[PDB]
Amino acid sequence: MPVCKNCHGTEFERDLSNANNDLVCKACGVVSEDNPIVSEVALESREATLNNARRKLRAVSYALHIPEYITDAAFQWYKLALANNFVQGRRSQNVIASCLYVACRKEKTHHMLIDFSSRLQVSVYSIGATFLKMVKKLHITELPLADPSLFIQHFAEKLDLADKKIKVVKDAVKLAQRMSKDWMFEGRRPAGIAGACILLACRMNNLRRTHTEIVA
Amino acid sequence: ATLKYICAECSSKLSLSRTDAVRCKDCGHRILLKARTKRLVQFEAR
Amino acid sequence: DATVPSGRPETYIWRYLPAPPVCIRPSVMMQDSPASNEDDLTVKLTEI
Amino acid sequence: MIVPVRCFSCGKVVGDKWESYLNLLQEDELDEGTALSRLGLKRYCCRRMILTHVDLIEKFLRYNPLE
Amino acid sequence: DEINTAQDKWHLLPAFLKVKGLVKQHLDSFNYFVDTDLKKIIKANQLILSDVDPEFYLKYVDIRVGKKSSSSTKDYLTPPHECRLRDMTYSAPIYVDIEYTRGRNIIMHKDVEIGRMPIMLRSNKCILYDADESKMAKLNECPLDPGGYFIVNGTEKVILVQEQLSKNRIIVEADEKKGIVQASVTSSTHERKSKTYVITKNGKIYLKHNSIAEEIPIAIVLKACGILSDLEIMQLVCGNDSSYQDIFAVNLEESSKLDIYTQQQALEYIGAKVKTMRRQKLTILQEGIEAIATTVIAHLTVEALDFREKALYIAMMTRRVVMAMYNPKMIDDRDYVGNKRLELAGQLISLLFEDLFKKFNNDFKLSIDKVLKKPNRAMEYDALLSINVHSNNITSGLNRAISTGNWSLKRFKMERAGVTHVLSRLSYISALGMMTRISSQFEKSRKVSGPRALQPSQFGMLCTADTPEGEACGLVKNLALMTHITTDDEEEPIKKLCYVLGVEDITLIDSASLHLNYGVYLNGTLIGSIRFPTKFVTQFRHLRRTGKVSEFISIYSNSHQMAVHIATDGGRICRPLIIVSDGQSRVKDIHLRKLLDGELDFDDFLKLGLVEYLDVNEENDSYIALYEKDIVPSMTHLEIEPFTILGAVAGLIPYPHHNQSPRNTYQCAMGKQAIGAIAYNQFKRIDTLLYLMTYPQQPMVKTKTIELIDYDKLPAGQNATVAVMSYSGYDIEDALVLNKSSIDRGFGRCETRRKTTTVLKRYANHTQDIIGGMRVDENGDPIWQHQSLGPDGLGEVGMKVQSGQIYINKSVPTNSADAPNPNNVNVQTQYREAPVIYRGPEPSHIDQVMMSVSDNDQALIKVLLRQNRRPELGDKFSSRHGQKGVCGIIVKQEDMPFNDQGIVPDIIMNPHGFPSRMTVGKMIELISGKAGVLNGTLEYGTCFGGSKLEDMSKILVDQGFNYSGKDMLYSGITGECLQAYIFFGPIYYQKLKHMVLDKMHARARGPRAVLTRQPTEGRSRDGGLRLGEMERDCVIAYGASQLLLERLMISSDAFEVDVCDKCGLMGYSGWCTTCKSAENIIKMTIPYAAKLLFQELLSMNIAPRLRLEDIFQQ
Ligand SMILES: [Zn+2]
Ligand SMILES: [Zn+2]
Ligand SMILES: [Zn+2]
Ligand SMILES: [Zn+2]
Repeated sequence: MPVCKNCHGTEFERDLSNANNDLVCKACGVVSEDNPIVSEVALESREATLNNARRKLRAVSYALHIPEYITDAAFQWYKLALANNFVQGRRSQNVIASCLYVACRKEKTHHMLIDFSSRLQVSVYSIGATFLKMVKKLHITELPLADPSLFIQHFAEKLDLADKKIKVVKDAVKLAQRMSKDWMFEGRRPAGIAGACILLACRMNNLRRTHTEIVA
Repeated sequence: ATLKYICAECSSKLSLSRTDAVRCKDCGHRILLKARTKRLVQFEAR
Repeated sequence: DATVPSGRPETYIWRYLPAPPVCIRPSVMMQDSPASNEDDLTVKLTEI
Repeated sequence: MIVPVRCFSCGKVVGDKWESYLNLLQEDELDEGTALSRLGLKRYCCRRMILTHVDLIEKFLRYNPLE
Repeated sequence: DEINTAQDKWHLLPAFLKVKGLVKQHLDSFNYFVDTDLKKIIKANQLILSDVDPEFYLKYVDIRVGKKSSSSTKDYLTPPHECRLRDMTYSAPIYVDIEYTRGRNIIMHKDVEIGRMPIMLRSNKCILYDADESKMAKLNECPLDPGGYFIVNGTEKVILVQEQLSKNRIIVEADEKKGIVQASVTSSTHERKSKTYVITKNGKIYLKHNSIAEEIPIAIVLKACGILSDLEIMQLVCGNDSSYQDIFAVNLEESSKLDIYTQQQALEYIGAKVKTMRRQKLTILQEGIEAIATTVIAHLTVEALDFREKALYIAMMTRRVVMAMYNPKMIDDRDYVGNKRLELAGQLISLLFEDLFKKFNNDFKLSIDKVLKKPNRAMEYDALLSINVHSNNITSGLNRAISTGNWSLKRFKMERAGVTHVLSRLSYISALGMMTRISSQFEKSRKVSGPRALQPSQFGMLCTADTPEGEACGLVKNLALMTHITTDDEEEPIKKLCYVLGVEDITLIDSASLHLNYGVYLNGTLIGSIRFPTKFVTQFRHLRRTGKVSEFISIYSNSHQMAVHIATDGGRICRPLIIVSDGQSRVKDIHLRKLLDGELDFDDFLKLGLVEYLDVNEENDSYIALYEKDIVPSMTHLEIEPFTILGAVAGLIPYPHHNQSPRNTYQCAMGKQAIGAIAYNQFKRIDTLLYLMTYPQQPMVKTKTIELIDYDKLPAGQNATVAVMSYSGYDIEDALVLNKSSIDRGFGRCETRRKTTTVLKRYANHTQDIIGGMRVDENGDPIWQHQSLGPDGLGEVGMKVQSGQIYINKSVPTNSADAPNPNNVNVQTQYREAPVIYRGPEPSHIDQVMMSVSDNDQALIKVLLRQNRRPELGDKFSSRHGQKGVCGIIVKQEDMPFNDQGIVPDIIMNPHGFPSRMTVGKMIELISGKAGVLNGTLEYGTCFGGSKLEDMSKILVDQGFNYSGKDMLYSGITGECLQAYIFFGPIYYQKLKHMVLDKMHARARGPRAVLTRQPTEGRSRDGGLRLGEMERDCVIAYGASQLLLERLMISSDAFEVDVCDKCGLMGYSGWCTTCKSAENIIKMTIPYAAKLLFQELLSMNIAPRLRLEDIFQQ
């Protein structure tokens, strides 16, 4: 940032060799600063509601074992979501719900909106309402594309079986890949084709599992 | 081989794509070391 | 002694409370991410 | 780790005889002191390292990459 | 081959230790916890119910860890060692089974996780548990690591055995002035509560219990305690005649001058003086106002329904104070172990648990209220998955405790800290060194010398050989080799049994007791005072040693004090040893062939009635002999071996019985710093700072204690052939002198291993911190400042890295903390590259790097660096015997003696150290060494035992070396016979931490702290050193002014303050700013600490105005 008071060069280097840590120019060798001083060691309606939303927010978070990380991104959406007063007269749940869901979509992770809902009374519809509604108000389009390759993973772990499934995974995905090019894939709950291909490769791996335990 | 690095339990040659996954392609086992560099190195024994 | 440099026994009780400099109460290193640690006097009187 | 290649005083090479030592003990069961003697170490500081020096490198090779 | 009755008892200690392990303290208490006390805690609170919707309940039933009822051990978990690399926390999940109330006809159940428990390596539930040498391989982990240490957050920590003062027990202390406080502090379950008692003044004595207001005459309480006969109080607490008559009646007076008759009002005097019930419940203001307190004041030890027990208990307590007022002494210090009870991790983690679980329930209630507040349809809702969202407070909160060491117990309102540690691996000895370490705590202030010294009662039940200097706020001890810390047992059965033997209930008792026999105290509570005490004892002890109520439940008679005690308490120290019936032991010498065959082992002698566990009390009542060689049929027991007394650390020292003990203390304070081989998984694990040695060797003379800790399979040290001579003149005090062409042949070479963790983390802007790199200007080669990487930008294996280079390239995003918006097109890509630089005095090498993912899915990179230090001048060595020294000149080869064989003494050591330190043990160890290497046999030595010296001669003298260790030598310099004999053989010199290349330090002018602007502290950060007022004074005596002004002024903070002569205050540049002038200011210099002292002061209201005058011309 600064310039040598003599050489008028802009290139500065802090020499760490001899435990000075001086800053110098590679040009004339004059020092900028020696002695490298270093450090060491109210009433708002908005504070209440906000920090309350980090409470309620963080609550539903580790319930789904999502990254605690993503919570902070979602929360600030909630921040911006309050800026338009979109968050006022609706059910607090449905609000923060979409507020988290839109985040975990933006990261392309595996949590499906159906799973997100069943924490509640809710119909996976009222949430479907609120989510699709904030799509309008806060202006967002491109980001949230869900894809099969993610769901099979989080599925695969809960599917018991054995280490074979990894192969099955490698098996199933290439399967699901062609089905997408088999042009049957659109217009479908991605979970459906997910568990579908899973059952497929599982049968192809000659292991016998029910239809129920799958949709579990 | 000459490629980049190795599993822990698989002990298998694994080359990784830039920001691909931290998993090992073969085993589901996660952690991975970095295999030896093919480049020369000099010691003086004494 | 009052030749009144101080001007009698009335300043003994606070009226205008002297805020200390920043170099006495340095804000701790900003560190990675927004909150830099407070440094005592920066919180007490800022509450006062 | 591995038997050193010379003692820490003499400088006679002990690196060799560790194999021939242990082999000479297991096959042909024979007592220590007599063993090392006809194994050819009269000076005792040359001798300790044969006698001393647990061999770890085996116990370190359980952990290799391939298993 | 008949086995000698003398030593054959040796074969015990292994068989003891073989099945029941060395470090079983931390295991059992744990394995007892998970298998039991969980099924208790929930059995305490199994029902949470709100106030609302009168039909609901939540009924716990079972708790399980890792077992959901699929297989016995959990079908899958994460292997601990691999769990150590990822910074994870080794965990097994909790499983609970529940009953709901949801909708019509449900009352259903499940198997559910409330969260995860950090179990302990080589516990019951661990994967490692019961796995032999094969799983050990496949799990990539050490066989010989004793375990019993947790692992959390990837670091590696231990709950340290915590001593605690005896709880629910009598104690009587006297003092100058005072008047001899008595105290009984009782606790279980709810309300840990103290009750003090003492005299206030002059024979007029009172109960202080902070639950009451101030005090009560003990006569009043004892009346209200439900013994109303008054003057029979005197007959009870006092005695028959002796002196005691008068001293107590003086007290009994002031009850007469006031009030009486507990039937109503005598109780009323108490509740009259109690504090309030805090509004509601006050309804009990009555004559039964205080009838609550008279059973629960402090004592939860008795309580019950009618009063007589607690009454007479408080009585018998009041006896012991007036006994003290009679004469000092005849009282109880708090020193000898029987009055102190250590306690393991078992009760700790539960106490912490039932809190966290308790908060879990209180709050899970309040979360089940929100749903049931506002009616929607008919409110049902599973009201069950909400445990997931509302959990962790059980888990993450638990990890916070176990890692940090802050335990906040709301239920006891009692907080303790410094209770865990990083387990320090500098040696295989330290591995079990931090393990099995007694941390005493409390100790009030330091100024009392009482809770310090080493009490003779400690014999064999605690290591006598270390009490190191990390004392500070606490004390540190170690167990013995043979100790079994008694757990909790039981009470009601031993009670009714005691009656079965014919003790008579207190209710039947004469109400004249003290004359007749002694009395029988369960846990310090009076029961029967049975007829014929000794026969009662021998009868009971006879039962314990065979039929029933085994291990603990010790018993001991008493004389001066008249009592017989049956103690059932848990958390207490016990030790093994053999009973001698009549003259000889119970072994009978054919029993040991019947033993070492392997069909017998240990914990079988209890059922055979041979050995049992005594207690510091019991053994104090008993009589023990050392050797079977000396017995008299007055005896009871003989120790199985004398050298069990020295601790696991202490057992190292050869021939300890020839030393003076402070040397062994410094040795137990050293050997755990001996660098060593650590564990077999050494190279695979990645640790913070881990030394290790190139060519370790078995110590030439072992000890029967070493072989049983497997210390020779992980030896720490070199075995160095070492003269004893004065050489050079670089020698003097403790300073060794090493040998070139030896040190270069692979003697005492070290390595060192460091880890640098760099966590990569994503930011809310959705921007990943990237490792890209390798600039490479000017035709196909990186800049030298860079180099050592390779294409990946991460560091690479095996390449020499040097000073200011970069072993991992890292760059953060620049906007990371900004406000994420749904607006971007092109550049998220502006990066601030802040790579971590290597800095150090030497080169080093990158051996192994690790890319992995943490538990929460965020990228993690860990590299570890190595360097092999040649044992440079200035490196602490030890003799393992207490000699602690630094090498002097490193001579070449040619120099120093040799003699006839040609051998060159490797280490050469100053003689003077031996006489003034007066340690001849080593000086025998040398003989034993040279004798060993000739016969080709490791030759033993041990505490009270070991190879008899006088035969050592015979082994040498025929083989040509002097009957005593001395031998001729030829000074390398001259080459003529050394005019005096010299004494040398093999000795085991272990090399220590405090390698010099770490510890040397220098500064020219370094950074300054923002606040004081005077140099920062210690190594690491940067240089600068301390001049203390203790030291600073020194230069005053010499009288130097100019050296100070150079020192505390010019060289530290040199500073120009601009002040104003008129109305003296500071100011910047030209202005005074209190008086705007730009005239009267004078520039002068002053320590920046002094200015900082002004702006400090003047902030606070006070004004160091500076009157000034010129130097020259008056
Ligand atoms: Zn310049
Ligand atoms: Zn793999
Ligand atoms: Zn030699
Ligand atoms: Zn002025």
